[PDB]
Amino acid sequence: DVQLVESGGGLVQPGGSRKLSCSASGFAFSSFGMHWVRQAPEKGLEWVAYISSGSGTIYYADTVKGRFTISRDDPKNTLFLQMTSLRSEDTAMYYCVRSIYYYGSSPFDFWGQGTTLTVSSGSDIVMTQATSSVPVTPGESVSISCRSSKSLLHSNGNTYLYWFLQRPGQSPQLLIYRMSNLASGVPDRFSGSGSGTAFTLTISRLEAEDVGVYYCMQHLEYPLTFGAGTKLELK
Amino acid sequence: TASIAQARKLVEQLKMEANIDRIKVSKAAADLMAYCEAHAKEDPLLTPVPASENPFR
Amino acid sequence: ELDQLRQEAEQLKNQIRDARKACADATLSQITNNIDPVGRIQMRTRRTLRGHLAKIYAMHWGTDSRLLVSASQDGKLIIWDSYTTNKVHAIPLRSSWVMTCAYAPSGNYVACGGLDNICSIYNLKTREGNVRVSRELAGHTGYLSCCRFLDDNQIVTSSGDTTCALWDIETGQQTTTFTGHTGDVMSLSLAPDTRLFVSGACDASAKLWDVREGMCRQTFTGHESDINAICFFPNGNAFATGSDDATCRLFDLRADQELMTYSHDNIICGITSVSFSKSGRLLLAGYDDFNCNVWDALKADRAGVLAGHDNRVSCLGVTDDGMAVATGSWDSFLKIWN
Amino acid sequence: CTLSAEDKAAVERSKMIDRNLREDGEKAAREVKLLLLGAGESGKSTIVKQMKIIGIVETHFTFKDLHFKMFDVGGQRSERKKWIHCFEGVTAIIFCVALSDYDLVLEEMNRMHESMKLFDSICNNKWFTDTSIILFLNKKDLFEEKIKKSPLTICYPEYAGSNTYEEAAAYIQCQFEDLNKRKDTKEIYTHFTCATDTKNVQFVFDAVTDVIIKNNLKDCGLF
Amino acid sequence: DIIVRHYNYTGKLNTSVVFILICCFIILENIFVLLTIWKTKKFHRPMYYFIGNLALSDLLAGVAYTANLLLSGATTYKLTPAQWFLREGSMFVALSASVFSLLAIAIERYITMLKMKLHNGSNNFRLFLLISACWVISLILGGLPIMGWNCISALSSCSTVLPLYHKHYILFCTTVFTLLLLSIVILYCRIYSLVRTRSRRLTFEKSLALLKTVIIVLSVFIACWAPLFILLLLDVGCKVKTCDILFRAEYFLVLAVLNSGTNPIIYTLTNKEMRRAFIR
Ligand SMILES: CC(C)Cc1ccc(-c2nc(-c3ccc(CN4CC(C(=O)O)C4)c(F)c3)no2)cc1
Repeated sequence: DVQLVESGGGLVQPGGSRKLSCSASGFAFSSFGMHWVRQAPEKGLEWVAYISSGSGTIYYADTVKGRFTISRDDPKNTLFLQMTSLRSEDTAMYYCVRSIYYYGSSPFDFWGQGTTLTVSSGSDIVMTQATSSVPVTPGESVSISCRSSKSLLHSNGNTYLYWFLQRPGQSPQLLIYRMSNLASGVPDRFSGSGSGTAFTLTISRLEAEDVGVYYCMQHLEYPLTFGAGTKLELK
Repeated sequence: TASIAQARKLVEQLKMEANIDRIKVSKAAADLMAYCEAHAKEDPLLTPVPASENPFR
Repeated sequence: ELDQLRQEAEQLKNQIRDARKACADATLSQITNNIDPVGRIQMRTRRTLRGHLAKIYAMHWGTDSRLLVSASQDGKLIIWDSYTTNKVHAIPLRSSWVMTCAYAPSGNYVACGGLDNICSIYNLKTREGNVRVSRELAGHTGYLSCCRFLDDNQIVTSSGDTTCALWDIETGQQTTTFTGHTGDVMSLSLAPDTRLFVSGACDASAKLWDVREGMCRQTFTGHESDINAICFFPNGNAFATGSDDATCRLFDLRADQELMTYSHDNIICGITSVSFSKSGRLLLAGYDDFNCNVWDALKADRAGVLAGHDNRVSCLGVTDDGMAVATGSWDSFLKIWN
Repeated sequence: CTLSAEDKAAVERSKMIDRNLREDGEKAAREVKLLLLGAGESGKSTIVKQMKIIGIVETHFTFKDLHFKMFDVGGQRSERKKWIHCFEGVTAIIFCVALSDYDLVLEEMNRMHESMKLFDSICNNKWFTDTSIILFLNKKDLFEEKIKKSPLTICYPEYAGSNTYEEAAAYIQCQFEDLNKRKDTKEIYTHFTCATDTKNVQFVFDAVTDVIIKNNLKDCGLF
Repeated sequence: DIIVRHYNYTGKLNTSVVFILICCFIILENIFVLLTIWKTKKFHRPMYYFIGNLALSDLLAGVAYTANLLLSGATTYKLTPAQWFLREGSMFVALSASVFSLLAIAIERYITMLKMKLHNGSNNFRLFLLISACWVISLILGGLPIMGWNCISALSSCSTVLPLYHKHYILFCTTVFTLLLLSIVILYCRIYSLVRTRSRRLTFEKSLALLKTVIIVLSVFIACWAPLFILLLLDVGCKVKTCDILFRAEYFLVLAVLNSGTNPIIYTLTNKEMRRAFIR
C-alpha cells in the first residue's frame, strides 16, 4: 500500500548540518502536500515544516525558521529537509506526513516511520490536554478531553480539530479529522465531539490495541500546534 | 418466423399493459395538487429564500 | 397469421385508448384552475463555473447538494465544489466523446459514457489519492445517452441501441436488459424509491420499467417527436418528458395517460433537459433557443426564464434540498441559479 | 482574508487543476480533427491504413509537424442526428466514395445513390455549414476497368459522354460537387485515390493547410 | 502676448461648417461600428477588440477635430497658451492613437498569420499590452510640447503651421510617423507574402482577395496621410514669411480626419462577417 521511508538521521555535532529524505511509494506524491513533524525523545509531537503540492506555499515553525529548508522532488517522489545550525533542542524523531486538501478530504492521513536525529553535546493557538494519563480496562468506555485557547470553528462551519493515536513503538495514526469525521480504516468505537474551544474524544468498548498516547491538533491558524498528549495505560 | 414471434410478443405485452387498474384523472390531479401544496413551504425556489441562510450569497 | 396478430394488436391499442378515455373525467387544467399562481419567478446567477474548454453535455449534482460533476467534449470530467467554485477533481477521460455523467448517491463513485458505448465508473475515494477507473461496462451496441446509480453496486444505463440495461458493477455484467423501445433511448429517470424507472426514446414514447421484473409496465405516447429528457415528479407518481416538438408533457402513472402540456407559440426549438423543483410545483426545461424556461407545473403557465447562456442549454439539474438550479450549456460554462 | 488554511490549500489545488486544464487544452487545440464518413465498403479501411502507414474508432497520426485525429464513427448503428452535433467544429470531413460502386446495388438501387444521399445529408447539414469536405474517390483502378465494359448510364441515365475513365470520373466528381449548397461558406477538395497509392496523406495535409489558411484569414477579418 | 507675437513672427496673425458635418458623420459611423461590435457575442475576441479600439480612436479624432474647429479661427486669440497647447495636443494625441491603432491591428494580424495555429483564442496579455502601448505612447507624444519642449523663448526656431510648437518636435513626430507607416506597410506586405507563398506551396482565390484588401487599406491610408506629411516636412524647411502654402493647412487635416472616418468603411466592408452582423 502507501508507505513513506525516512532516512538521513544520525549523530550530528551542534551547529552542523543534515539532510533528511522521505521516499514515498504507493500513492500520487505530486498531489499531496507534505509536512515534517517532530517528536522529542520523551516529549510530544511538534510541527516543523510544510510544503504544498507544486511547492506553491511553504511554511515553517518559528522555532526552526531560517535554519531549516523543506523541498520536494516530484519525479523522484521524495521530500527533503535540509537542516543547518543544528541546536541541541533539535534532537528528535522526524516524520514525513502526507496531507491532501480539498472538500471532504482527510489531511494528515498517513505518517512515515520516522528517522532519529541526535544532536550531540505568543499568537499561537495553545492546545491543552490537562490529563497526562488515565488507567483503562478493556471493554470499558473512556473519554479524552481537549481545550483550545482560540475557537477552532470557522465561518464556513468546519471545526478544524484532528485526533491522533500513537501506539508504543509506532508512528501516530489519524483517528478523527475536523472534530467529527472518522478516518478511513478506523473502528467506529472512536467518536469525536465538542464545540468551540472544548473538545472530547470518546472511545466505547476500548480494546487492547487502543493503548497509547492520544494527541490533540488544530488546523485553523497555520502555525500548527499539537497537544501535550494523553497516555492510556491498562490496569 | 421471427416476425410472428415479435408480433406475438407485442400482443402479450399489450395484454399485460391493458390489465392495470387506472384511477380517474381527477383523483390523481388532486393528489398532485395536494403534494405540491403540502411541500410548498419546503421549496426554496418557489419563495425566494432570504440571503442569510442560502449558501450562494 | 401475421395479419391476425396485427389486428389483435390494433384492437388492444383501441382498448387501451378507450380505457384511458374512460378514466378521464376532469382535466388537470380544471382542477388547478382556482389555485393561486406562482407568480413571476426571478432566479439570478449566483456562481459561474469556468474551466471546461469544449461544450458541456451532462451534469449531476449529488446527494450532498454541494458538489457536482460535469462532462464536456474536451475529455474532462470535473467535480466542482459549487459553494466556492473550487475544482475538487478533474478526471481525464479515455474517450473524449462523453454525453452522460452520473454522480453516485454515496459520492464514492462517478460514472460517464458516450459514443464509445462504454459506461466508465471512477472511484473518487482511493487510498492512492488519485481517481482511478473502477470499472468499464460494455455490452451496449449504441452510444450511452444516460446513466443513473441505484447504489454503489448497481447502475441503470440507457443507450442508442433501443435498449436499457441494469448492471452489477462489481461483476461488470448486465443484470437485466430492458427492451421494447423502437427508437434510441435518450434519457432515463429513477424513481425516488429506485424501484421503477421511466425511459424516453426517439419513438416519441416513454416506458415505465420495473427494476426487479425487468418488464415494461406502462407506455405513454403523447409526443410528436424525439423525447430528449425525462424526470419523475418528487412523489414518484408522475413524470415529465421534454421532446423535440418544443413541448413538455406531464404524464401520470396511476391514470396511465397524459395530464398536462407545457408549450408556447413562440417556442419552436426542442427541449434538451427537464427537471422538477423540490415541491414539484416548478418544472424547469432547458431549450435549444439559448434559454431555460420555468413553467408552473400545476397551471402550465410559464413562470420565468433563465437567460444566461450563449449556446444551447444541454444539461439541467436541481439539488436534492432544492436550494439551487445548475444549468450547463454548450458555451462551456455551468451556472448556479437561485 | 476569510479563508482558512485548508480552504487556502483547496484554492491552490483548484488553481493547479486550472493550469493543468489550460495546458491540456493548449495541447489539444494544436491538433487537427477529421471526421471520417462514407458508405459501407466505400474504402474507409484503406484510407485509415494509408494514414497509419504515413463504438467510435480514433486514429492518431503525424505529418509535417501536424497531429491529425480521425474519428471513424463507422459501426455506430444509431440515428446520426442524435450525435452528429458532437463533431461540430472538427477541422475537416473526409468522405469516402467507392467509384466501383457506380453499378452495384444493395434494396434494388445503386450504391452510388446512397453515397450521394448521405453526402448531401452531411454536406448540407446545419452543423457542418462551414466545415470543408475532403472527398475521396477510392477504387480508381477498379472503375477504370469497369467503365470499359459497363456503361456509366446505369448510374446516370442522363450521362451523354463516352465510356472513358477521364470523362466519366470528371462527371462523377461534378455530380458529387453539385450537391454542395453551401458554395460560399465551404469548399470541397476532391482527390482520386486507390488502394495502391501513397500520396493520400499528403493531400489531406494540403487540404487541412488550406482550411487553416482560410480559417486564419477569417480570424484576422481579411476574409 | 505670446499668442500674438508667435503668430506675428510666423505671419498668420490676423468651410468650417462642412468639416464639422463630416466630423459628426465620423462620430455617427464609429458609434455604429462600436455598437455592432458590442451587440454580437461572437465578436468578443481580440481581433474585434482591436477593431473597436481603432473605432474609438477614430471617434476621439473626430471629436477632437470638431473641438478644434470650434475653438480655432478668431477665438484662438481668446485662449491662454496652456489652453492653446491642450487644444493642439488633443488632436495630436487623437491622430497618434488612431495611427497606433492601425499599427496594433496590423501587428495582431501578422502574429495571427505567423503562428499558424488552429484556434487562436484570447491572448489577453498581448491585447492589453498593445492597447496600453498605443494609448500611452500617444499621450506621451502629445504631451511633450506642453511639458516644456515648445517654442516659448525660442522664437527664431518656431514652426509656421503651429506657431507655438518647436520645429524639432515636428521633426520628431514626422520621424515617428515614418517609422510607424513603414512598419504597417511592411507588416501587411509580409502578411500577403506568407499567404501567397503558402498557397503556392500546396497543390490540388484567397491570395487575390487578400491582395485587393491590402492594396485598398494601404492606398487609402497613404493617400489620405500624404498631404499632411508633405506639409509637415515642408514647414521645417520653410522659413517664416516665405512658404505661403503653410497657411492653408486646414485641408490636409481634413484629409487625415476623413481617413480616420473611412477606416471603419474599410474594416467593415471588407469583412463579410461584419457586414452580415451590421445588416441585421
Ligand atoms: C504620429 C502622428 C500622430 C503624427 C501627427 C502629426 C500631426 C498631427 C497634426 N495636427 C495638426 C493641426 C494643424 C493645424 C491646425 C490649425 N489650426 C488652425 C489654426 C488657428 O486658427 O489657430 C490652428 C490645427 F488646428 C491642427 N497638424 O498636424 C497629428 C498627428
